[PDB]
Amino acid sequence: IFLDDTQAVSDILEKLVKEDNLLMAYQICFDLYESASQQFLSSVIQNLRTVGTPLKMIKILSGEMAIELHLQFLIRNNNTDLMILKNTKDAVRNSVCHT
Amino acid sequence: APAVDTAEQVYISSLALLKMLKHGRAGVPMEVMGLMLGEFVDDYTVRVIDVFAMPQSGTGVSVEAVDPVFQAKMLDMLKQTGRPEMVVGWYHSHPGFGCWLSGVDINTQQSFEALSERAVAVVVDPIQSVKGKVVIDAFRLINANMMVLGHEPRQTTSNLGHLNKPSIQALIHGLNRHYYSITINYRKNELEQKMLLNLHKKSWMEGLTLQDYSEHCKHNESVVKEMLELAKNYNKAVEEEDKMTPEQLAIKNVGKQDPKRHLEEHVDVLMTSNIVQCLAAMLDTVVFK
Amino acid sequence: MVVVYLASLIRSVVALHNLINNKIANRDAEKK
Repeated sequence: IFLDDTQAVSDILEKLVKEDNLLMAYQICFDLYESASQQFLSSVIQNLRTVGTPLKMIKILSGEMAIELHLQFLIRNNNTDLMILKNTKDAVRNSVCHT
Repeated sequence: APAVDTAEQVYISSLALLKMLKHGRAGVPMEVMGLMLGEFVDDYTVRVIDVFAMPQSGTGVSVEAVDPVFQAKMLDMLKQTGRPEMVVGWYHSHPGFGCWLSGVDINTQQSFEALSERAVAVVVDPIQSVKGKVVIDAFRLINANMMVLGHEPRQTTSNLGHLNKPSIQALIHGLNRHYYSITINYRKNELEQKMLLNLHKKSWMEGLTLQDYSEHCKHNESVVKEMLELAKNYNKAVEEEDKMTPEQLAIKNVGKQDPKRHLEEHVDVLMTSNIVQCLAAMLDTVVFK
Repeated sequence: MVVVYLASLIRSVVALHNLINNKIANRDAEKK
């Protein structure tokens, strides 16, 4: 992530796949997603397919998979309340408060 | 489906504010009014480029005083000058109470609202302004129609929000019957600041201008005479100052506040005038020669 | 200057005292 050279990243995953340490290749991709810029993660995807690094890496870097992962923490231990919505109609005037 | 029709925060330029302060100040105790000309762009900015006063009211800010005829007459002239601008709103002064409209004034305000929704009403208090941004609020008219729609919260939205303060009777009464309050913020450019400053030719020249040598000697002697008075209090204060806080010690062993401070201010003013004049004198003599 | 220094000397006694109080508290604990 500091270097921000897409060519460097593609090379680490390639070597771990060839060794048949797929797991290792996989970890760097989820770790990379959190910190890195999105533009930077997008460039990797194009380069990985071509080397022939497995398809698995591609999903997590996309950022489609990551949302679902967060959902289980939020959904399980989810607080909600209707009451605030109602407080704004009845109590105060609605425009400033409403937003 | 809904529209906008909100009161946006009013950007008042440096010249327009000065024209409002000047209009009011001459104008009071008599209630007076005049128009605001500007351009409104976006849906957030109204810039008040200029103002002028369209004939000043008598008793009240009367509905007689609002004149489409004068407004029309002035507006066509502007076109010929090659500055066509539109009436952004209007301003009035009340000396009665800070940030308050009169009863007559709310009716007068309605004629401007019909013309443009972005018509604003500025209350200027020259009596109670000694910073000149103070006790000026931008306001908007509350009709029976406006209150039923709920236009009043709608105004706070799109800016930083502003409620008035001066007087208790004027805030409760004003809020219900007269108006809703909204914000004024100020933009004045660097050129406006440069003209604001009043660069002045003699102002800098004085710095060099040499004062009499006898006058410095005379002053030196006068200044010493103030320190002498302070010196009796100062001898007593200094004997014991063996705990903490110099000011307490000084009062305790006689000498109101700080005898040291008084002494120091007295030399500083004399030192300042003598020091600059000596710097200036040596420089001028050599330069001119 | 002289006034702040006379006070500064008094501050010194409290400030020294703090480092010694800690010592005395550490020792009461290790000795039981």
